[PDB]
Amino acid sequence: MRTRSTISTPNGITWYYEQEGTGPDIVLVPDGLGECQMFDSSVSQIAAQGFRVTTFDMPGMSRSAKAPAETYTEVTAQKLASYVISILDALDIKHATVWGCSSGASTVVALLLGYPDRIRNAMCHELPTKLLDHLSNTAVLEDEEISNILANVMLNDVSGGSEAWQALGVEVHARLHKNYPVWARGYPRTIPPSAPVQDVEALRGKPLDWTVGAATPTESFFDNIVTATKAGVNIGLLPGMHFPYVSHPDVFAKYVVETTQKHLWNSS
Amino acid sequence: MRTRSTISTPNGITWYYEQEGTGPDIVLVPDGLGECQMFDSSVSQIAAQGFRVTTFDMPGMSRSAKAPAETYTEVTAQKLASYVISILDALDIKHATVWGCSSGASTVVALLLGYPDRIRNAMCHELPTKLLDHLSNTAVLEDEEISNILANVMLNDVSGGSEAWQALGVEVHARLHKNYPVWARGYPRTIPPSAPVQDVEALRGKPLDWTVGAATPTESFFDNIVTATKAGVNIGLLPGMHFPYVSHPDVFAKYVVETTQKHLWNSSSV
Repeated sequence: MRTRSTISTPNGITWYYEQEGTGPDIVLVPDGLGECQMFDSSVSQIAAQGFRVTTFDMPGMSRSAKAPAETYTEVTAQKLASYVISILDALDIKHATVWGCSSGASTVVALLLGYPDRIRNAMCHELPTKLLDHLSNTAVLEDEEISNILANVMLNDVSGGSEAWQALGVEVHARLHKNYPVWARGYPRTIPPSAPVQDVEALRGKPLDWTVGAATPTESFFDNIVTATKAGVNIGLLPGMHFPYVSHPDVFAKYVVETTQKHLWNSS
Repeated sequence: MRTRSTISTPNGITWYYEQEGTGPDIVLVPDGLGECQMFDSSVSQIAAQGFRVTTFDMPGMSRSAKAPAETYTEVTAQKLASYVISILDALDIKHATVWGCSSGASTVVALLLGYPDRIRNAMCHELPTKLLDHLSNTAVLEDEEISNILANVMLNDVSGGSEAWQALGVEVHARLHKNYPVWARGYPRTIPPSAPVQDVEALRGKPLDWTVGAATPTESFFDNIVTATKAGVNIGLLPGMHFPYVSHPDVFAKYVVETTQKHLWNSSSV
C-alpha cells in the first residue's frame, strides 16, 4: 500500500522517498538528521483521512546520501527549501501542506515565504535561531567520537522519551550513526543564522502554525514563542520534546490532520 | 551590619523582617513558602551597590507565623499586596522596587497596578495563572504526608539544583516542613485565579520586568511569555528554575541590581 522508491533531480540528488494515500498533499520534512523512518507510524494514520502523505530522507543522509557535497555542507534554510521544491517538482506536487522540525522547521518557513503559491500552510516545530557553541565544537572531532556523543544526546537529552527512541530499531540507529558526523559538520553552525524569522512583519497573516515541545527546557525555544506572538502566528505546545512524531506519534498525527483540515476549510 | 527583627502591623501580623544597606529601596518578596532566608546570600551583594534591601517572612509562614487565619487561608494576590503595603508603611518605605516569585510574582504585579505611586518597578518571576490539580489535592491530606510529598517536589521538580537547595540547612528545612501544609491549604487553589495579568492592556507601558526559569519545562510558564509579549513587557530568562535566588544567587543579585539601575535612570523629569 505504501510506495517506497527513489527519484533523481537536476541538482544532483538521488532522493529516497515514501508516499501513501490520495487527496490533498501533506509533506513531512524531517529534521537535520534526515530520517523519514521516524514518520513511519503516523504516515499511514494521516493518509487514511483522505490525504496523500509524502516524506523522504534529506540530502546526504541515510538513504538520500547520493548527492553533491554542496547539499550537506554549509547548509541553510534557503538551500534546503530549494531542494524540497525540486523533489516536489519531480513528484508533481503543485500545492502542499508542509511539516518541519529542527532544520526542517527553518525549511518550511523558508518554503512558505519563498514559494507562497506552492505552500497551502506550514507547520514548524522548534525552529533553531541561536548558535549553540557546544554543538559547533563537535564538528572538528573524529567521526566515531561525534556519533557516540550525539547518539547519547538524542537519547537522554532531547528525544522526549528514550523508550520510543530506542524502539526505532538497530537499522535506523545504524543509519543515524553515519548521519551524526555529516550533520555536525554541515548544520549547527550555518542553520541558526539562516532562520527566516528575523523579519517579523513577513510572517504576519501567513498560514503558519508554530509548536514547541512541552517537556523541552524554556531557554531552548523561548525565542520562538516571542517571535510567534509578535507576528500573531498560532503558537502551541506538543507533548514531548524535539521529536513529537517519535515520542507521541498519535498526538502528532492528529495535530497534522486537524491543522490541515482547518486550512482546507479556510480556502473559500 | 544587617538588621534582623520583628514588627507588628494594624492587620494583626507580627512580621519577621531583615534589612541592610542605604539608598533606594529594594524589597524581596518571597514565594508561597514564605522564607526570606533563601535571599540571605544576595541581600548583602545587592545592598553593597548603594541600595537598602528589605525582606521578610510572609504571614503564617516561618517566623511571621503569628497572624490571623485570614492572612494564610484563601490567599490571593490582592490580599498579599495589602499585607506588603502594611509592612512598607510600618518601616516607612514610601517608594520601592519589588521582586516577587510564585505567589510573590502575582503580589508584585498587584502592587504595581494597585499602588503605582509606591512601586518604582516590579520584577515578577514565574507567575502562576493555571490551576494545577496535583497541588490542590494535597490540601485534604494529613500534615506529615503533605510535608513529605512537597519537600520532595521542591527538591527534584522545582528547585533548579538540589545541591544548593539542600545546602540551605536543617533550620530552614525545619521551618519549610511546617509551612508546606499551611501553604497547601491556603495558596494553590485560590492564587492562580487571582492573577492580575487577565487584563493585558493594564500592563502596557508599566515598569515591569518579567522572567522565567531557563531549565523549567516550557509548558509550566508558557502563558507568561505569551502574556508578556502581548503587553510589550520585558520578558527574559534567569538560570535554573523556580528559585533563582537559591540556585544561582550571583546571577540573581546581578539581575536585581541591573534592572533597578535601569529604572532609576528612566526617572528623568522635566
